[PDB]
Amino acid sequence: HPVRRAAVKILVHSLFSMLIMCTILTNCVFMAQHDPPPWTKYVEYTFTAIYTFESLVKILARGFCLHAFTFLRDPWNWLDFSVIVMAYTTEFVDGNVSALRTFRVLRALKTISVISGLKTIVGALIQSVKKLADVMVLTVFCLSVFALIGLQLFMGNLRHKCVRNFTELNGTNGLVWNSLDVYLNDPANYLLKNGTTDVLLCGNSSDAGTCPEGYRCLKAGENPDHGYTSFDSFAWAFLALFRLMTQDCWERLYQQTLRSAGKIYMIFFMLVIFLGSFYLVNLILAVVAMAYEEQNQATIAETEEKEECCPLWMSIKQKVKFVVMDPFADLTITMCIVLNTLFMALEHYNMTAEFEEMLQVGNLVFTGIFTAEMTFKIIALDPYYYFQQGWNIFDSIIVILSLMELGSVLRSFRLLRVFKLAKSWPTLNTLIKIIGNSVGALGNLTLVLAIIVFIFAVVGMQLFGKNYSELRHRISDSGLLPRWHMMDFFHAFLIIFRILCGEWIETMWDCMEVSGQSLCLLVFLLVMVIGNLVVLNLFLALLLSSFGKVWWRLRKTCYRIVEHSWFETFIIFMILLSSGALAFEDIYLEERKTIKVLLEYADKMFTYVFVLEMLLKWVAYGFKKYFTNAWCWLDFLIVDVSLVSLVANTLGFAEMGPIKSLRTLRALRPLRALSRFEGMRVVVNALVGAIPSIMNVLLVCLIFWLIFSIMGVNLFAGKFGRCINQTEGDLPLNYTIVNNKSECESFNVTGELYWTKVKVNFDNVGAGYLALLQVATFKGWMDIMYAAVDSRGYEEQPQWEDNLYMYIYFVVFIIFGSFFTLNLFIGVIIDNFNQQKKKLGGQDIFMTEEQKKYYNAMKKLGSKKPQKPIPRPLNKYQGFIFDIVTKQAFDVTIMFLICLNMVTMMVETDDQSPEKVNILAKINLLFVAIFTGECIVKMAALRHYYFTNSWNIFDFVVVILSIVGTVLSDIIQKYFFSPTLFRVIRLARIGRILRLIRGAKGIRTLLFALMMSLPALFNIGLLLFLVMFIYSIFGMANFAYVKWEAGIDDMFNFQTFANSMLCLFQITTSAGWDGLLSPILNTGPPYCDPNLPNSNGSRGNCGSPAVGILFFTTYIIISFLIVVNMYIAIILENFSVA
Ligand SMILES: *[C@@H]1O[C@H](CO)[C@@H](O[C@@H]2O[C@H](CO)[C@@H](O[C@H]3O[C@H](CO)[C@@H](O)[C@H](O)[C@@H]3O)[C@H](O)[C@H]2NC(C)=O)[C@H](O)[C@H]1NC(C)=O
Ligand SMILES: *[C@@H]1O[C@H](CO)[C@@H](O[C@@H]2O[C@H](CO)[C@@H](O)[C@H](O)[C@H]2NC(C)=O)[C@H](O)[C@H]1NC(C)=O
Ligand SMILES: *[C@@H]1O[C@H](CO)[C@@H](O[C@@H]2O[C@H](CO)[C@@H](O)[C@H](O)[C@H]2NC(C)=O)[C@H](O)[C@H]1NC(C)=O
Ligand SMILES: O=C(NC[C@H]1CCCCN1)c1cc(OCC(F)(F)F)ccc1OCC(F)(F)F
Ligand SMILES: *[C@@H]1O[C@H](CO)[C@@H](O)[C@H](O)[C@H]1NC(C)=O
Repeated sequence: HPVRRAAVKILVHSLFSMLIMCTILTNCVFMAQHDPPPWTKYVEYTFTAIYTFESLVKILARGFCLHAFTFLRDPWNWLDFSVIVMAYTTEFVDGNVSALRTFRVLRALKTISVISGLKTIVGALIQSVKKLADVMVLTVFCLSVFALIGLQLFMGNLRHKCVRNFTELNGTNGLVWNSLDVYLNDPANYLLKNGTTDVLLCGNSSDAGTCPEGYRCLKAGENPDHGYTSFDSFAWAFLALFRLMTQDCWERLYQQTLRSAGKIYMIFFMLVIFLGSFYLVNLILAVVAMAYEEQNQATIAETEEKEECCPLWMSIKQKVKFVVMDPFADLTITMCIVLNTLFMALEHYNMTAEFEEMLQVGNLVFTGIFTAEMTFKIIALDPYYYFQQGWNIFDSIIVILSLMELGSVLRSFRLLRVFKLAKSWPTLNTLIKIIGNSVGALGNLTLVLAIIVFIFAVVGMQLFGKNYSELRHRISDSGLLPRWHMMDFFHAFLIIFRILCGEWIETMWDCMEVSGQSLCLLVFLLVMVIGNLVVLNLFLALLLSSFGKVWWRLRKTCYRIVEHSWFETFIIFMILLSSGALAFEDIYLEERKTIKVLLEYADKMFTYVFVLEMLLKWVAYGFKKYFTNAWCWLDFLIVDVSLVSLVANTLGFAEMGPIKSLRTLRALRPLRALSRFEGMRVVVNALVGAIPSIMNVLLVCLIFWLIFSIMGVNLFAGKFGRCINQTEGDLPLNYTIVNNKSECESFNVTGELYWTKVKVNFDNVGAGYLALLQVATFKGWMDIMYAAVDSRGYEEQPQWEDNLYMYIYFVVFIIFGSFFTLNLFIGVIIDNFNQQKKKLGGQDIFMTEEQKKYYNAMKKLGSKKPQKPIPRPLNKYQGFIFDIVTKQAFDVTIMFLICLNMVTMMVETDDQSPEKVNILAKINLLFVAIFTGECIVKMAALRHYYFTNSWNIFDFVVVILSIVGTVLSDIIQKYFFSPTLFRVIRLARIGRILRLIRGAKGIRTLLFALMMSLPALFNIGLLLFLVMFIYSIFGMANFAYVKWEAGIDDMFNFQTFANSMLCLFQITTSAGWDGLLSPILNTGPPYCDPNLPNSNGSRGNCGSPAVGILFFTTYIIISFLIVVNMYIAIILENFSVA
């Protein structure tokens, strides 16, 4: 038929796909708008018309009722049918809620149907979620187990607050309240943690927060920040542990818990962090990588299987070719490029006039140099080369661009010259290859990601815009717009970007406080899971596609005594005790007047014994076999430091600058441990066995962040210093009161006004590097961005959102500097570890010889063939019962009963009700009776069911311990009752839940992989604990007495050793390190008080910026590299065992 022919031709045409695509794109640009004019209503009709016309084309290109069913058969078409009927209904009939008008975002999905490769990527991205099923089950299982643990441990524990004393009068029941009635409604009376608008927590233990004089603490209170962080009511415990699993702002929950319960529970938090968070996240990584790998093999595999005048002009041309035949000056011009990078790099905030003049002079110099090079090389060999070769293309592009610029985004063009260093730099060539594959092979998947971000940004914006705009007061401190809202579309895209980066809870609290918990949790959890999944798939695709006789006498005695094991154990326990003596060096020495001199003599004895064994090594091994090992160098340097410190102590001239400014370097004393301990040694050989690759890629990222930092100097410089007034510690008042720095210096007639910059800012390339590290690591970036998207003038006060669209600077950076630079680091580092494994031919690293024995035996532990299957008991009743229990049904019955027990354990909260405690206790007795019955029958299977297999003895011991738990819990009243000793007997009930590992198979395999990785992780964490130790002692001697600011409260400090190890624990996960650097960087008043009384003679309460940045940046790099070791061990183990 004619109609059918026409329809088919249109359906197959290549032009109408472009039609559809442009219509969808314009629909998207019309959809991103909030409160559109009434004009757009007819454009909506136009869009519906085009959509229905295309649907008509498709159904008539099939051309019958059955054909319509065939059109419907393609699942992507269902989306189009739904959207046409939805547009038709929304025009036909609309009491009126009009909520359906956000369903038009489904049209944006049609892009993935029209593009040739988009649906391919989305279909290959669903299979990853289908492989991720076992890890999702294990993740929710661990989250549930840890949720029950934290629920019993911290039930309603976060509620604690610092309430002002209780005033009780005999009569009834400046006062005027009635106990519970006044207190819950009390809040203002509550004590507000200093420097923050949050309730302060407390604790009855002698480890939680000390409450000031006049403030006792009682569980009676509403909840923490907004009511969503509470640990009671297992639902919210599952929320808070999903938060500790994504590590989203987990330092806040960690600080709040340990402020409530007691600093001991950092054991719980580090158990969750180092086995729940890290291990589950890296298992997700591993399984996504494995699926992709299989697809690549198959995908790669499937592809593989296939069946002026003319004579003067010419003369001068030939002669100039003869003159400049050979430039061969790439070294000269590359040194010119390097000098130009260094010359632009010499920009800063307050540049002297002559300095800026010299900058411009060298500017013109280098521009002339580069034009000269281009002209000579274009009149040298051939202009068809500068026509063809893209290298010459962009060289000349930069030439013309610089000329146009000489003819503050202005200087963005000069910084293009930096890139051409890549032609001889294989590593920067690899980063260039990565950035190219981003928009090349993986361009379709980047498109999937962009479409997803768009869909969610427009969904959220017109789901919560009215709410964010009218309930704005319930979301911000003062009457103002929020810093993060969804009313516009730029801001909704920023919220979805933030959620992509990994920080969702802190804006979901707002979205729930304004909109409503159900759908807000729905959309944010959805964007979390989906967006992080596509980001993970993109990251992994890129990282994959990147590829006399007394002399003899004494010397023999010395050899025998040095190879004597008791001597080695002597020095081992010696260095242990010396590290301890270091650990006792906190601020409370002045109160410990005996341990002072005890450790004095101890230090003298340590340096004596160590120089003694040094001399023994000297006279025994000879100056060659000694100075050949590097650890001997390490011991020699350390004893050298201690000896010079000691001799300068005794022989006068000490206790002033250097020296005694070196005795803090004594905190390297633990470093002797790496030499002797067989695990730290192998892991360190694996780490410094990578400094080549690490330093290469760090130079690459230093050049790239140099580009970005120079851009940041030009855009922001001096544009950051607010001039905030003294009483409130915030931005001045408004732009009008104090607009300019030249105005606050006029209005400072009273000493109230200060014009002080933000701590981390862009004023050099140094602080530029620092602000980029903070931003690209995601911790501490809130301050940089707020100050930058407030930057109005050059020294003018910042209005609240002027220069708004800068946010795009941090967006483009964060992408190109964290999803790409950290992709380079990770990819190269992982490749390096793989190469090391291949070279060792052993293929195993981080494990010593005995650890290899453990590993092989544990691998053998997975023996598949059982013993004699089962003996029939030869007895009548034993036979009947053995038949009724050996059936595979019996296991499923017990499994459902124990999942019902789990659900019984999920439903307790704090202060539930007495009758509820009774019902739950009776149900506990009932389940322990059922399990005792299962136990006795199993033991009566024949004779040995409770000894044949490890799972059975686990069942047996948990049954016994549950019986004991009941028989002790009912007799609490007779002998003695305790508040906390009951919780431990209550918590061993979690043992029953762990039965579920048996019937489950995926959970068993993944947990077994973790078990096989436990020794490697042990050695790695041993090195990490040693590093926490070194750094904690260094900070204890260094970072003590610093002012109490954002990340350093009374409980989390560097004063004692407990506090330092805690702060360093949270900084191990890169968390909160902005908060701990913030009080070190400040030098000088207003905030600090240089020269202040201290317990120790040393004066001042302000940290050293120079040493603080070194400390924190180096610790982040080291810890990041060691948790890359963790990621690597985990991935190897997973693949190896599954
Ligand atoms: C830390 O020790 C505190 C002192 O023992 C303790 O305060 C006590 O808390 C209990 C409630 O758990 C109070 O008992 C009160 O409870 C009933 C309602 O169930 C009230 O009607 C009565 O007022 C009754 O006294 C104790 O009175 C109270 N004791 C004191 C001295 O204040 C804290 O509870 C302990 N820690 C926490 C956070 O609970
Ligand atoms: C900083 O900004 C202020 C803006 O108020 C500039 O102000 C002088 O301020 C008076 C206010 O009475 C204005 O009428 C003048 O127009 C301002 N001068 C100029 C040149 O605009 C102040 O000059 C600015 N300082 C610098 C160094 O630019
Ligand atoms: C505003 O006035 C106060 C007066 O108290 C200034 O405070 C002094 O600031 C200088 C540095 O500029 C310090 O050296 C002094 O120690 C501070 N006062 C003291 C304690 O003597 C403040 O700097 C002024 N701010 C501006 C922007 O002018
Ligand atoms: O690699 C990233 N590292 C950032 C960590 C490193 C350790 C310390 C704290 N910050 C990384 C950076 C991202 O920035 C935003 C986006 F790229 F999404 F746009 C997003 C995801 C990222 O990693 C997720 C992945 F890829 F592993 F799935
Ligand atoms: C909080 O800050 C105030 C500042 O006035 C100080 O007096 C108090 O000791 C601080 N307390 C804690 C627990 O940080």
